[PDB]
Amino acid sequence: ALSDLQVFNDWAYKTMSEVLDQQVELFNGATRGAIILRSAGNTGDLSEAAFWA
Amino acid sequence: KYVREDAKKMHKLWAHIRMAMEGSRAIKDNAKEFVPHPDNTKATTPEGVARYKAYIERAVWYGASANTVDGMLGQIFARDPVFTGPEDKFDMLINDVDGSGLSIHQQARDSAEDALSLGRGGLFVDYSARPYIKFIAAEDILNWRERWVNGAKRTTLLVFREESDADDDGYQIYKEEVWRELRLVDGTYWQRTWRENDGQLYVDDWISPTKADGSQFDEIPFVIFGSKNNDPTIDMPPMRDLVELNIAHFRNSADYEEACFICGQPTLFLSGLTEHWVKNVLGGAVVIGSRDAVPLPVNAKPELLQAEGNGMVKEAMDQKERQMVALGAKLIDSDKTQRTFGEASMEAAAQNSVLSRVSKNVSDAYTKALRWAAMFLGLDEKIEYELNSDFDINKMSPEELAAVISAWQSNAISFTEMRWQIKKGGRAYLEDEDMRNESEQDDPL
Amino acid sequence: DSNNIKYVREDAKKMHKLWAHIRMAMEGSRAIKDNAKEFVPHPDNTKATTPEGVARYKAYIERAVWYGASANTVDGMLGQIFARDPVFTGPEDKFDMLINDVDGSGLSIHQQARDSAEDALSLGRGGLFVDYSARPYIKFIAAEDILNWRERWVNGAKRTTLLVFREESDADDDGYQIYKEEVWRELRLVDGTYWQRTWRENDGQLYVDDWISPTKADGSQFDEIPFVIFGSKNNDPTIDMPPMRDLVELNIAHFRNSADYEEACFICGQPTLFLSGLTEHWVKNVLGGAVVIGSRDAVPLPVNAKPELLQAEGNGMVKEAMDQKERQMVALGAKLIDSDKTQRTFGEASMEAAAQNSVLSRVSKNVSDAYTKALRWAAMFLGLDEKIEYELNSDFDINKMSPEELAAVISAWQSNAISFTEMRWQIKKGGRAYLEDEDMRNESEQDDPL
Amino acid sequence: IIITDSPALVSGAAETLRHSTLGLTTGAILIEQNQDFDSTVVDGTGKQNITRQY
Amino acid sequence: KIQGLVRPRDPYSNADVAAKDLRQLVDNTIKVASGTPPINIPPSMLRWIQKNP
Repeated sequence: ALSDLQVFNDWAYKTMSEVLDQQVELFNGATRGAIILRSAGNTGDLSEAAFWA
Repeated sequence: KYVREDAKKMHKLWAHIRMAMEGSRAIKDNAKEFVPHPDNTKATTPEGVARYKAYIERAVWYGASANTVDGMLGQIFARDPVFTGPEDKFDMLINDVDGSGLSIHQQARDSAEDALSLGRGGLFVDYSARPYIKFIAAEDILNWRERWVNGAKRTTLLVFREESDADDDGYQIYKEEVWRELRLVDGTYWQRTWRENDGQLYVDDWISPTKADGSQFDEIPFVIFGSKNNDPTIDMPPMRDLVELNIAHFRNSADYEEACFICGQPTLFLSGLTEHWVKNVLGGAVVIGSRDAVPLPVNAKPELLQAEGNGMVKEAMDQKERQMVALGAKLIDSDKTQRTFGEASMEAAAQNSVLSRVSKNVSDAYTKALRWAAMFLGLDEKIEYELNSDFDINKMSPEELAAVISAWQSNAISFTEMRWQIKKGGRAYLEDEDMRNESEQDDPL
Repeated sequence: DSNNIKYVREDAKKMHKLWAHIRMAMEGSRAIKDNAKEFVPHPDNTKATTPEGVARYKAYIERAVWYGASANTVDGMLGQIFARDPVFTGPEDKFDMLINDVDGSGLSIHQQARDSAEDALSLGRGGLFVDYSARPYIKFIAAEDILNWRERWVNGAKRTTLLVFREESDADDDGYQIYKEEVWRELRLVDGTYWQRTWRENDGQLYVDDWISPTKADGSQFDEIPFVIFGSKNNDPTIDMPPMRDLVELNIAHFRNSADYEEACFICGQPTLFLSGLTEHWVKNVLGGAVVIGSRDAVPLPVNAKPELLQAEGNGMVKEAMDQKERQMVALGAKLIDSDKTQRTFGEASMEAAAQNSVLSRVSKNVSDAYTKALRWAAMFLGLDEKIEYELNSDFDINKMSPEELAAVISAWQSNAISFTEMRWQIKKGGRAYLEDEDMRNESEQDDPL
Repeated sequence: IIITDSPALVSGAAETLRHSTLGLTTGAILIEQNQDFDSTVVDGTGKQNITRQY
Repeated sequence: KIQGLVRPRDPYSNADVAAKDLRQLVDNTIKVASGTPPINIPPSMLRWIQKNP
């Protein structure tokens, strides 16, 4: 993969941090909507919705 | 003997120049390579590394190289570079030279600083439809060839590193790379591109770009401009010895600051003192203010000792500051010294030698890039892009105005040339066409 | 048919050391410190045998300071000789391909002329080669690459019988893989005919070309070898001594003095207490191996103890030698460095300007003649007009022209004394115009719009 | 499958040979030359013929 | 890499949590030196059969 050992713009300038080894791109379209990643806050420690039976 | 040039070993020199340009921080986090440790025995020990940290932190970085480049750019880039040819047709090249809305003048300024700092750069005119005049850093160019075919110096191969960042759904920082691959077979231009996905090099087949009419291409659309000349060979950076002087001054300043911190404060040095007298009257506490006087035993000589000035360290520091000014690099101004007007007129040519060389080199490089862009779009070829070849420009004098108009009334200078004279002299801002449109009407009176 | 294609005439072998020294002086601190053994004498070779001796020498060299006034001199002279641009007299649309890409690599003739004049200023030797592939090209051959030549008197005429030069090249193999292949060209003149062989060594095998005579567009082959040796002195095959030698010597001496000065400043520069009239008993009584020297803390000493804070004084002999060497470098008249403290009376340098810009004038005329001859050779290759010229910037100490100068030039042009093209060239010289002569004539032919 | 007869890959002999194949990612093996190539031809005298040495 | 950068905190609780430190792993690029055994190329053997040295 990327090495960037050739040029050192700065010392360890974002060159590597072994950021992660597991595939984690599984959200929204990546999971075809199966695992939807959203951003909408709600209060308390729950979120209750009611629908008819 | 010795190898050609430096055997293309300007990598460390470019790194050092970039660190010097960055400022005091880059030099200070690089003190190990610049400032030698005073003692290696300490250097191994932990008290030694603490001592070296205290030694370097107290130092002062002068930072004259950045001022040198800033002054050179200011002298080169006054008003705006002149463009010759159809301005209406090339406006969509000038305004957004590479699709970002950045004007060609600002990219020219960036390339000029790259030429002045480490003496290397690169222009790459690619076709997306709209031609794009790229700018490639010195470290990105990582291969070039000089196979001469048909008895002519030709550049056949050139590969440069091309940088980009990916905006994936997650703001996760994704650094992916592209390697453009320029080749010249039988005097014909071919290219291939690589896309890298965290180490997934997807190679593309060799392709043959063509001009608007056709006929493909005869030479690679890539020019390597340097301070010396626009040649693929590595040209020496203009500020090599300048960085050496700055680094030497920095280490001398480190020594000077250690001296100032330690021995700069005077001390009593109560010689001929007996501990019995101390415990009798001094009591382990000496009051030195002018309200109180301290008594001493027989034949004791107090004496204030402080390191004085005009030492050899500050002598060397003043010598190196003089050396920088002596070099002639427009880095600092001296209020103390004065120079008669007209004496510097003779040496103005020599002082601005690197300025003129870089100006002409970058002007030729951008002219060639514009020719290639016009070839891609099938426009006119007689286009030029000349930077300001007249440095030290100032507000032109009223007698100089009289001379300029008197010269224009005679048929020795064009109207556009006269307007460029006035504009460069800081006496007008409106375009010549606009002034003509406004002044073609009857007089107000 | 021929002897070894590489054979260095002993003069070039002798001059190789000086050329390498001058080249490395142009290089800067890096080359000098990489090869310090040749310049900076070892303070004690008895140490140099030992490993701590080589460590001492490395530490004593890395602290040195390289002035490099020679690089600045070359730059200044080059800027003065190539302020503005050289002018070309003759057909321009016909010769435009020799102007834009003089060797087929998009390098304008002005840049190549600048580089050749730079080598003339530094090493005092160069060479232009004109060959035919189709279109002719003008090559540039460095001083080191011209490795042999020959002069014969045939019919009382000094003729260059042989001139072989090593033309450096590169191999673009299938991959991106660094190969460095060389091409040697032998130029011969037999029975008044120019003959040419290339030792191609492509693929690392025998591709030596035969007896071939490049021929003009009309024919008749050639009467003289199309290769010119331009130098600081004149256009001779014989060696012209470099104009940079004495400055390089002075910079090397200043470098060694700077190394000595830096060692002295690093060692003896810091002040030192030098406590005297002391005893170990008192030291362990009070000092305890740690002396506080801040202003807020005082330290006593026993009877007849005299502290003497010592440091190396200024204006030492080393600075005196370094200063005289810098002043000598300036005295030579070279534009290496300047001094704002000094002052010069205007109008006094007007008498010595001829003597100060000597080397500049000599290299200007030499390179101008070399490029004129090369352009004539190319014209004969393509059968164009022969009376063409390439006149470098002869006038030095260039400056923006005065309103008085502008008025005088315009007055001279209106009189039948100075030509219109001459006036336009002068105006361009002083930075008062940028458009071409024909362009301005076309634009200004029309009456004033008012 | 890039193919080369590298003795570093045969890793065996006779019937106890063990051929070895290695799959790589981009930049797996990085070989950096130092741009320091020196060729020297030194001559010697004293023999029946002049000798050279590359 | 910091092994644990995510932990199941309980906002209803206030308990001590251990600390972690940033390590520093070094990369390496060894230098390999190669050469050529001395090769005899006397000119006599080549000029004896009319070949350039």
